[PDB]
Amino acid sequence: VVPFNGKGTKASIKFQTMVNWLCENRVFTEDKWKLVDFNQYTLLSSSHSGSFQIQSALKLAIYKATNLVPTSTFLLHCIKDNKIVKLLLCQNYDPLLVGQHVLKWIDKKCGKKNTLWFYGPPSTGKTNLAMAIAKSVPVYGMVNWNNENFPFNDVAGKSLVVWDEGIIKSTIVEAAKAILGGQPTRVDQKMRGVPVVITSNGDITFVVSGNTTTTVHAKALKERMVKLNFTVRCSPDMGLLTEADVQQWLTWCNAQSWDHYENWAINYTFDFPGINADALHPDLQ
Amino acid sequence: VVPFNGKGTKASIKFQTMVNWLCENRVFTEDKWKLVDFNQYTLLSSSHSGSFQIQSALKLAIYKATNLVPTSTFLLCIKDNKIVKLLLCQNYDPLLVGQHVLKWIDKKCGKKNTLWFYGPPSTGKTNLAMAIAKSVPVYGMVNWNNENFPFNDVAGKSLVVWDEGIIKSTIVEAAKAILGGQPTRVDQKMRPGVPVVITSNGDITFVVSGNTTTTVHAKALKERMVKLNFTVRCSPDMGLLTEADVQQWLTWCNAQSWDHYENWAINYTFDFPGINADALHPDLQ
Amino acid sequence: VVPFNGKGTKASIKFQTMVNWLCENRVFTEDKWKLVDFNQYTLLSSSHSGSFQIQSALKLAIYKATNLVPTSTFLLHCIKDNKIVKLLLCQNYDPLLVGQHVLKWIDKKCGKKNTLWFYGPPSTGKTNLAMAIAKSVPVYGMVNWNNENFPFNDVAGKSLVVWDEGIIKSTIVEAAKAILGGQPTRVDQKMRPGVPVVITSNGDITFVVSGNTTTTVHAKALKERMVKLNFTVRCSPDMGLLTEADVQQWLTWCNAQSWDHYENWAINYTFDFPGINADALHPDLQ
Amino acid sequence: VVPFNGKGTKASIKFQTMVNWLCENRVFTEDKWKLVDFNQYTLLSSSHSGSFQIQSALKLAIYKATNLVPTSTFLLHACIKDNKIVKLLLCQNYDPLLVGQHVLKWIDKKCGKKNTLWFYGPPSTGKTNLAMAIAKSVPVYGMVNWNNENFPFNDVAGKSLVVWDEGIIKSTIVEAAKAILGGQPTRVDQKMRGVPVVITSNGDITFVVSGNTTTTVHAKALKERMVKLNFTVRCSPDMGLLTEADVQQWLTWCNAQSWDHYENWAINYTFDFPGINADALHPDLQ
Ligand SMILES: Nc1ncnc2c1ncn2[C@@H]1O[C@H](COP(=O)(O)OP(=O)(O)NP(=O)(O)O)[C@@H](O)[C@H]1O
Ligand SMILES: Nc1ncnc2c1ncn2[C@@H]1O[C@H](COP(=O)(O)OP(=O)(O)NP(=O)(O)O)[C@@H](O)[C@H]1O
Ligand SMILES: Nc1ncnc2c1ncn2[C@@H]1O[C@H](COP(=O)(O)OP(=O)(O)NP(=O)(O)O)[C@@H](O)[C@H]1O
Ligand SMILES: Nc1ncnc2c1ncn2[C@@H]1O[C@H](COP(=O)(O)OP(=O)(O)NP(=O)(O)O)[C@@H](O)[C@H]1O
Ligand SMILES: [Mg+2]
Ligand SMILES: [Mg+2]
Ligand SMILES: [Mg+2]
Ligand SMILES: [Mg+2]
Repeated sequence: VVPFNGKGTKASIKFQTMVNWLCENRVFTEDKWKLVDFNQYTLLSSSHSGSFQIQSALKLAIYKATNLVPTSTFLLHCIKDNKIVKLLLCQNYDPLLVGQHVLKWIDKKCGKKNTLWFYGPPSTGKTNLAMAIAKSVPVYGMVNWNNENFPFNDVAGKSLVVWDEGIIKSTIVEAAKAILGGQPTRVDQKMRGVPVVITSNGDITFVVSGNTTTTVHAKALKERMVKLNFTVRCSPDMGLLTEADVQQWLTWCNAQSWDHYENWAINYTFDFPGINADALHPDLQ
Repeated sequence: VVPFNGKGTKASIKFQTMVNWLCENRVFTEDKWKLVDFNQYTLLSSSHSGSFQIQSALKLAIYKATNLVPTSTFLLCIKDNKIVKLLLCQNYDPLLVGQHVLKWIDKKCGKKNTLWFYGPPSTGKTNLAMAIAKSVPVYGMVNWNNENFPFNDVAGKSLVVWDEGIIKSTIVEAAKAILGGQPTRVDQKMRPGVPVVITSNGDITFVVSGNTTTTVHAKALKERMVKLNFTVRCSPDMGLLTEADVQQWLTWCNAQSWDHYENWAINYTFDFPGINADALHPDLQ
Repeated sequence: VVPFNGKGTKASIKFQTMVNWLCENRVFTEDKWKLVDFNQYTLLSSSHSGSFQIQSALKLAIYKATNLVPTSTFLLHCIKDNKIVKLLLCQNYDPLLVGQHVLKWIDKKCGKKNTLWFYGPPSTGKTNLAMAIAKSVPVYGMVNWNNENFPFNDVAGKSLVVWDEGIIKSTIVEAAKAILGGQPTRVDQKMRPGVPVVITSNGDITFVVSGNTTTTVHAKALKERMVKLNFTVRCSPDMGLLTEADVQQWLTWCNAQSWDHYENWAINYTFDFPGINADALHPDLQ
Repeated sequence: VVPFNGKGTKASIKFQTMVNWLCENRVFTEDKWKLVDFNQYTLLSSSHSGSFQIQSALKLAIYKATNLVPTSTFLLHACIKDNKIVKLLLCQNYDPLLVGQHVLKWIDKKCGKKNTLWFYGPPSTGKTNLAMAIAKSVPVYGMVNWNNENFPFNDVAGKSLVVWDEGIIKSTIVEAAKAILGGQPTRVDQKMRGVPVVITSNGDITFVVSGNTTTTVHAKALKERMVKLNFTVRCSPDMGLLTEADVQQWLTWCNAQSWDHYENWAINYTFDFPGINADALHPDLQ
């Protein structure tokens, strides 16, 4: 398609540069804007013709970082010193293979399997890892914040959705399968998928119907999930994980060979394969 | 009727050019505009008087492509084509089917405004429906609309799709109007017929009423439908039929002789006739 | 368990004989009592005490014919000339095998497959055969009488449930599966065996209505509970109404013959009803 | 079917006698009993054990005169030109004998689907007078005008005749009206277990009302269930009111004559009723 012949004035052009400035600094909310740059926020809000541009610039900045720029481009900025690499080795999982899946999963390239699942006993790093990734994406939603009756609202404009320590009820089991499967919502189709990560101590394939466990949806939920078993406690020295840990870890994994990935990626298994001593990278051996 | 004499200004002329640009590139929604041309969208939304033009232009662009211009103009080796293989495998004359679609999509079949695809599952019923539905300017689906109010938002569409449809007694009287091409009562007082395609694994002539099927409406529905039997299963690798195949197929059907179709057009039959080995046009014999 | 040692008076014994009389003559409703025995109905309703026995005797009479007696006994009592035998031959189904399956199905001995499904084009004897079976059992009720949003009320206390020209919606699809599979309703568990179901339809009922669409998520589950018969061959318009004498004669004849093939199939029930084997047909039907 | 051999006491026998007395003297309502026999009515209500017998007697009396005894017997009584009914039918160019032989079949539900009589024409032609005359003769009769507007067909069972004076059919009730006009029992009666109908009108009732608009979609289906008589010639102003004595005399006379003229018309039940043949009219009416 040929771009339109229209030419913008200096006021319109300066607005365009402001939209580009917002994306380049990851400023996607009004509260974030005030902290990052209060002088420009004060100047813009001086008039009704300027306070309008505050709303419009944020709606366009969100769209640019969500539907035009792939999310992985935000994640790409001694490997053994990185806390995430140590954590995945403590859980007996290959740090390279997990990292390569995250790049594919956050880009919605996995097809139906749009859902991750960190499963294990309490205090094993499940919430920390999930929140660390969520901090490194432009905008992320959360089921816990939403209404208890409509947990799957406000999914548009989110590059990621975090469902921490959640359980699937029968009243929302049908809406869950749509979101977990990456299928766009019926409302989205009429008015026109987001990666989902779940942490849990119990098996979420058991749907809560009334006061009774049900296993009707066991197969449907497994076709959409990839499960990681976090069954080993982490030393308290781990503390809180930073965004730079994710960026360093994912940048290294992207530059390595992908050959091991598509071999497993041909047959998407519900459970993530464990460590094999043959396929370990020499840097981690 | 002579057009109004008064000429416009530079600002209004540029808006008119933008409207003609939207129709050319088949941009009828804001999301389609952002994906195609984010630059012009950003500049327009720099002011209140600019974001007004975005809403005003799209409403005129949709109206131009639906009411002022015939839909067939947006629709426009022969054996190699996937669709003609699909039609021949079902033992239906490809020239007759293509010549019917052009007259049907233009709302010129009188009372028989509705096509119907019937047959066993996985025989390409929905695949062909989407191919035609994706080529028209704007298409709507009964699935998207509200469960108890399925025929809202039917104006402004070039085609309405009813996939896996079943006619309930609560909407059977509303369905008969839209199936026959009769304009809706609200459309009358705020002032016009849209083609409908139905794909179903079952005989939709059977109307559901409670926990029981009734045939009192069978004769009336047969007056408005045209039926195609997709009985033979197709190749497992048929693939997604695209806009290019529809444009190729209908263009060839338009070029050939129309005398054969007008014999059938004199009296419309509920069942669509099959191929005659000698009446088949020499490009396909 | 030993019955209680107590004995009744003259009045209590006469009431017991009245309850037995209702079962023999199949009087399970007041309207049936009025048609048959108006004299005894007039004598009983002459007082408030007597009118109580009318309501109470029907409760025990219906219960005896539904729980204390197998339903096959009320079905039992030239075979080629039987109209049902003619109907099953036109549709290419073995009369001996159909009858032998009905007897076990009407007695809830088929396990999961508690449902019979008749399918075919219109005017093929689907309702006729179903109605004849339905009117031969002591008490029958149809889904077509119940409320639209509560199709399965009054199911308990019946010998058969008929669902004529029926279709399954996603709102009741969960309630339907329990009854079709013979699983007792939740309310029955906390207030205390299912009821055999026969369904006739011109379309495929495995498809489940949801909104204005069709779905097959319940297609596999429903097939585990139903046995399907294909009523495709057009019948002669002068076949007429199938009667109880046709049903009783047909089932009694099937009960008399050997079951040898039936145990072979009954090892693993299939969804579709198997067709006729020309060599396995009984010589009395040849 | 052998009746139960239980024999009641003296008190129960007397109640049975009182049931036979109510049916004999056409006493079917509480008020009618007070007019006909106040001495017995006072005696029964002297105690609670007695005032219960009153309700049970009326329930059985209405049933015996509606569901067990044919209605035609009560229309019959236990110069023909002297009857004012024949005068009315002659003016409308209708053979008086053929009309009477039809009523004996229409009131007994024997006319198949064509269950409802329709009287049509300009005002003051005796449509209501004739219809109310037959209505007053049957044991128990109900009217649609008495029932509430939203549910016109409550309390239909237990009635020997339903009258619909100057009626109009709305689309909200057209589906329910089709069953009662066609003689089909309603859904309620089927689960808890045919009434002749007469309609008079100044206009075409087949024009079903729908909103502020008149539609003809149901006209063909309604015509399948009605018989029409066109009352056009205005009667003499001194017509008076038709009585049950005239209905009993006219209908009894029509029973005695031959039926071959009517039995031939029953071969094809047309919508309109045939007119007078100048030479086929019975000699007594000449
Ligand atoms: N805010 C924090 N500050 C310091 N250390 C933290 C913090 N959050 C988590 N940790 C450390 O991270 C490790 C596990 O934490 P966490 O991710 O919360 O496990 P968890 O599985 O989510 N607990 P649970 O929610 O019950 O499943 C421990 O070593 C904690 O000390
Ligand atoms: N997205 C797709 N990509 C490739 N092939 C497809 C796709 N969708 C359908 N097909 C093929 O199209 C053929 C028929 O599919 P489909 O159009 O879905 O039939 P269908 O009638 O819609 N099934 P049903 O809805 O149950 O009646 C098969 O050979 C499929 O493999
Ligand atoms: N009451 C009846 N009187 C006369 N013939 C009857 C009657 N009931 C059924 N038949 C005949 O029985 C045959 C099949 O009728 P029926 O059993 O009603 O098929 P059907 O499946 O119920 N029709 P449909 O509901 O459209 O599928 C036809 O030849 C009918 O004429
Ligand atoms: N109770 C009565 N006493 C005397 N004359 C009566 C009585 N009822 C009706 N008539 C007469 O009977 C004739 C016919 O009137 P009627 O039977 O009421 O027709 P109608 O159908 O009621 N008029 P309409 O309802 O407008 O079509 C008239 O001459 C009336 O005066
Ligand atoms: Mg946690
Ligand atoms: Mg499909
Ligand atoms: Mg039927
Ligand atoms: Mg009047």
